[PDB]
Amino acid sequence: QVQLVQSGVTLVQPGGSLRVSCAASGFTFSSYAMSWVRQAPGKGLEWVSAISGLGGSTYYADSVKGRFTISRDNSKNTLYLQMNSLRAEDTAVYYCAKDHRVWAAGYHFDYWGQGALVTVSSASTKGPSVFPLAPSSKSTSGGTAALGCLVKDYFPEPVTVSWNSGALTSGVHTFPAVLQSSGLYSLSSVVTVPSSSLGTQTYICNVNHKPSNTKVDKKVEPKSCD
Amino acid sequence: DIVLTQSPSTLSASVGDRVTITCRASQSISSWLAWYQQKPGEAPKLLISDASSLESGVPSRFSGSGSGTEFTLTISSLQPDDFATYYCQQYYSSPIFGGGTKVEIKRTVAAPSVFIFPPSDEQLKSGTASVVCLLNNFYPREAKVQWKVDNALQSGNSQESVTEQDSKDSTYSLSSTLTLSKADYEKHKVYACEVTHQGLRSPVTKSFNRGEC
Ligand SMILES: [Cl-]
Ligand SMILES: [Cl-]
Ligand SMILES: [Cl-]
Ligand SMILES: [Cl-]
Ligand SMILES: [Cl-]
Ligand SMILES: [Cl-]
Repeated sequence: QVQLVQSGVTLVQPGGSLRVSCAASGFTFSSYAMSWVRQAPGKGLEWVSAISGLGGSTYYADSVKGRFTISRDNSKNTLYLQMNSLRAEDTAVYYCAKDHRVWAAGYHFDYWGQGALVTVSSASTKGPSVFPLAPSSKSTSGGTAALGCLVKDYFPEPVTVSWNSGALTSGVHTFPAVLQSSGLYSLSSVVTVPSSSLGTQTYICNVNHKPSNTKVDKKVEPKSCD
Repeated sequence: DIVLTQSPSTLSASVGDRVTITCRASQSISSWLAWYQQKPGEAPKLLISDASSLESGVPSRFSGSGSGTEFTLTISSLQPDDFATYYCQQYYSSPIFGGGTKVEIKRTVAAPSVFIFPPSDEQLKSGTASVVCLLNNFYPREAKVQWKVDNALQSGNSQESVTEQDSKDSTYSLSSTLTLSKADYEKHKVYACEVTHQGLRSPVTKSFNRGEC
């Protein structure tokens, strides 16, 4: 019955402004202080700000003090977070969190919202490059060979990677993306196959990046190397 | 303001183990500490409040103890549903979280299979050279990957990515990607990936010669 309902993925430019919200129900909203807690990609939980039940007192982490404003509407049970002067390092999931107890002090959270990803970046939508990672003597360990596709320079996430339109799945590894210094993402998807049948089996990686309506089919062929 | 430190940062446990996670505060917080559990793609879940008060619906398996600057979350006998990250959080002053402790699936040592990929000619036509070194199906996570070009140790021109533990075999896979410009890639001959892992009797080096590859 206690629900905290949040917004969705949003893109903003560094220096930009964004207002994130959380609609609450199933409890006396005005009695509870509320917080925003963020999580940067692959990082731990970071408390951002809090606001008392009535809104007379607001608290902020030093990292956001003069840039973020917490507020609430106790008429329509809504929590807000105005984020001005945004920076790349504010890229994170933002969760609304209701205090466990009605007390004035001791902010710890019994219910959480599903989170809202806020991405701060001066990058434009771009489809990936798809290069083959060719099997060879140097990517062969006895009876097994490795091959793959390097899915590079794309923005924003996600990108999906299938092999042989879904027919190939055992031994597949699509690595998590890494953000490059350029502000574009890159990942590689690899697969282990029998090296004995490299000259006979065909391997195609099917790369799809919905933001830029990109759907690439790249045949991965062997190279002598040695 | 109040720094919370968790030890260990990663806890390799097997099902049925008695698991202990400690939280150390920079100053006394009396007993105003909470513990949360978080799995990937999910919001945290409150387990314990006021250092030892177990949240409703939380299994009896989980228990909390401590006060002042030392607190401990204990799981009596680990279950499959307990592999996750656990965070401590103080609320004596403005709230702060600890860094988190990942409870991960312990399995037996598995040496990595090392593979190396030269840059394709198509990428070289675009002006960039990406050299990919794959360490496949290994355990534990700890591994050292060094890039050498004409026996010159490289630093800061490669970034790595690791998969989450495999559903079937609980192993990890890792990719190390060295990136250069094509102009710079063409100035060197030998490209080597040296892998140091506790499952390998000695370091494995996968290398190629630019020209032959
Ligand atoms: Cl109040
Ligand atoms: Cl007030
Ligand atoms: Cl550790
Ligand atoms: Cl997470
Ligand atoms: Cl239990
Ligand atoms: Cl924090």
